[PDB]
Amino acid sequence: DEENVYYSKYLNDCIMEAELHEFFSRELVDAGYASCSLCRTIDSICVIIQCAEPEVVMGDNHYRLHKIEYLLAGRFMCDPKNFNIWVDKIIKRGLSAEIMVDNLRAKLEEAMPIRRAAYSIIRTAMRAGAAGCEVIVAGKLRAQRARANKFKEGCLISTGHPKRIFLAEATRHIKMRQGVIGVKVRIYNPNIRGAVMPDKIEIG
Amino acid sequence: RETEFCTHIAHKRECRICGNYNSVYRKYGLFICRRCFKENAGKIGFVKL
Amino acid sequence: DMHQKYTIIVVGKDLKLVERYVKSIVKEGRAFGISGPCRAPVRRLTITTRKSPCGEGTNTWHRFELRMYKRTFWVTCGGNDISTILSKTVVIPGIQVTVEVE
Amino acid sequence: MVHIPKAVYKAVYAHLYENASLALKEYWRVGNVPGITYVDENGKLCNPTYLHVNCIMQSLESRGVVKDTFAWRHHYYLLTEKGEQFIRKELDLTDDVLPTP
Amino acid sequence: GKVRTKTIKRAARKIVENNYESLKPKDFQNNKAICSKRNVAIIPSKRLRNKVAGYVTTLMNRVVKG
Amino acid sequence: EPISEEVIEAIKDGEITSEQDSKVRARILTDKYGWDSDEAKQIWSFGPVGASSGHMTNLILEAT
RNA sequence: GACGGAGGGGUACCACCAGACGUGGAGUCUGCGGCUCAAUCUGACUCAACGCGCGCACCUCACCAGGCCCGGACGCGCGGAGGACCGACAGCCGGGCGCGCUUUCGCGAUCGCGCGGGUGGUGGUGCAUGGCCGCUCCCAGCCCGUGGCGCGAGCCGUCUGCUCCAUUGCGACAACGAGCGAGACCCCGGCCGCGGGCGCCGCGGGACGGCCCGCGGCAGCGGGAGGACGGCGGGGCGAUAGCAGGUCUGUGAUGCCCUCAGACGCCCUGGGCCGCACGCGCGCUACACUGGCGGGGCCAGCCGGCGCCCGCCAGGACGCGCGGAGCCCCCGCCGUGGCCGGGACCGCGGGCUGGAACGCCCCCGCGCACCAGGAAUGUCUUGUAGGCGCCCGCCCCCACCGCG
Repeated sequence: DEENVYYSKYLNDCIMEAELHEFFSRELVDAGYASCSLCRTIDSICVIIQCAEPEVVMGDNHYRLHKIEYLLAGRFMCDPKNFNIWVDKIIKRGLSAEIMVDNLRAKLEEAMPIRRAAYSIIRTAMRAGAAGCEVIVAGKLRAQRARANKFKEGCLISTGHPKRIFLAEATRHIKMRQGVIGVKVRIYNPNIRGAVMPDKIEIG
Repeated sequence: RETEFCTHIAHKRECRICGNYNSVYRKYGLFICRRCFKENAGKIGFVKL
Repeated sequence: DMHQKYTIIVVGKDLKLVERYVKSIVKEGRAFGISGPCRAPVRRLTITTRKSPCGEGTNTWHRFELRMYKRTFWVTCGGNDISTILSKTVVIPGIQVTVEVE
Repeated sequence: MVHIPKAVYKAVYAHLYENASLALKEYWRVGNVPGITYVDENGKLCNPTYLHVNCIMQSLESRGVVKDTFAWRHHYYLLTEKGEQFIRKELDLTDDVLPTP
Repeated sequence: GKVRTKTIKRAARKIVENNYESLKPKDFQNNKAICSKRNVAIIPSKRLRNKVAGYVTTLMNRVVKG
Repeated sequence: EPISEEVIEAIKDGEITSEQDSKVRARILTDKYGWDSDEAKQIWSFGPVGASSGHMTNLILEAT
């Protein structure tokens, strides 16, 4: 028959992964939240969360990862010990846009001149080896009228499939006092271990 | 009060991410909003050509 | 002998994460006689949504597809040998390998 | 007036204390919360009102005893030390008894 | 018809500057085989590699007369 | 609306003055002068050039 | 730089040419204005509003006519435990509800009251905003390093020539090299191979203006084959800037007014959103003999269940694990007649789905306009237009719609 209900549970698991990425973003954003992946073994769920600061995520005595394990399992109808979470560290932090955008969001709420902070984020990705970084801050920046302040440094690419692979992007709705501003950090890493630019011809 | 509180029984299908009744995408399991869905489709993995 | 044909159904959205897992299933079960992969005809989950949050402007639609990949193997081997195979095969997070007993 | 059976109040404290957390889908129509069971005075099996747990929950976050995070139409309440003392006092457990985590 | 772009064009000259004898005047497969020798000339994608070879074949054809 | 003399005597005394927190004078007007409590809180200003007799008050506030 | 109601060049079936198939003319379907209302909730008004904000009996639902309910958290001053707070049989009243009323029972600090201080609101303002789309853009611009020329702002590069689908390249030339956008890439398709095969489904080749003949310094410009495939195959992605485009009514996006309890919260019932002197937009069905009407073959693809019995049907009961269009063709028939063209309206019924039709289906009547559409206006280049069905989206029911 074509019933094949195996696809339906696969879909249900991915929907939980989307919820997981949304819950972690609200709580573990201070704790360097970048991304989550769900793993199902023999009826076992273990989530890999990529974070800049695993120690805050873990907590002292790992009571914070335990309390949130108990919560996520309790929410997803699992029992603790039938599931667990695993937190990994982020290396070359600048190339991670989600980490950079929350760094920008912090310095903007710390009342730093915007262009000063934007070049600071750009330099943290420039140090990391990104070919370019593009910061767009849009909102009521000190004025009732809204203007979008685009700051950019080095080459960035915007078209084709190598945008999905080489260019990372990160939007944060930082709620400033006057209304709400939006910070978008984009990093372009020309070189990664796997695929290479489909145009760049090396020529010896 | 409970005699009439929600005495009408009808589907209250609502987007899982938003909570909005209008335009719930019940194509399969997903009950996601149409304005809520194209936002998180990369996390669900749906992608375009 | 408690010998049964054991079903192995793999679902991976990512063709390369799923295709490498097909190599993994073949190698671990080479000893226990794993089956050649019967790849399910791809099932595409298709949703078309208007690109506009507010329905105004030229009609622009988003064509979104989840091209789930399912590959099925059957092994007539020991339950401890089926279990060794599950431990032996590469663990890719977000990949569904499911076993039924025939 | 949502007069609350003390069994429902007592049950949530324990369910939450064991897990040090709670997940509540936001539901305000008549319903019974899954995962909480209060034994009725006649030995019956009962599930607490989605409204009643929500009302007790509104008091706890407002007190400042418990933290909450919200995503996808589900509340994500967690225990905090400030209310660990209160929940133990309600549950009669002490500093030696810890949330099972 | 099909107009060669600057990548498909500058690289073709760089190939005829470095290599002369290996490519031949009307030999697309040979011009595709020389341009495909891994590190000596690296062009990701056959479509780009084939297009390069066709321009090399045209450049090689031009040089042989004069 | 004519102001009651007792409110005016307090205006001259300084119990109710333009130069005061908005709420403090509101409590005085409602708790001694039988004023509408919402109206006492919504008083926009005193008149004329100085803050003598003469008051301006806001709307019902359901329609504010 | 921004504009010009200035001169040139260039370009595109959202331009034209040459053609196509249309619409505007009729009936209806749906949206828009107006009109009418208790309410007809609203945005949107040139392209870039108007089958648009993916199906309005209920819900949705924001609007109207009524009626519950605190589900007002925390904090303080007071109140209350022999008694805070709400429940209730029966009768009346009321569509109905212990809503109130008569009554006299319950009930157990989950709390009352005063003040503060909340939480919620499809309320407003998109001309306070984030985000996301539309549009300029079914285009081809946008920059930099070093040098040259200017006292500089700066220009050159990035060019009044040619080529292109293209700022795509050539050629000339104080420029010389790079980048982003274009392309490449990604997806699907045709063909060959490899490995597998509950099921055709994984990886590799192949095509490059390569070759040939012209005409060209040239980029290329026609032709010829060979080859599944030929000269941008059918899509995705999309620069620099933008614009008071659209959205606060998608969101636990949001600033401000925050309504906040005889509520703009939140529920329940009833009604509307579908009301119609009218004018318009997207459609559908027509005006027939290249057709209608009967039987006979046969046939798909996105991707796909059926059996049996009762029923003209529509459907129903009871089961199991499974299956497929029309156009067209073949034979009769009608025979130019508003006719068997056309199915609009309306009188019975029989069913379906639901709590409830007003929704739909079916059946027997009933057979309106319309005999090819005025000024105008649209879209289109090979598996194309058109013609023909089918699937899904949203959905209790239901597609003249959209996406395929």
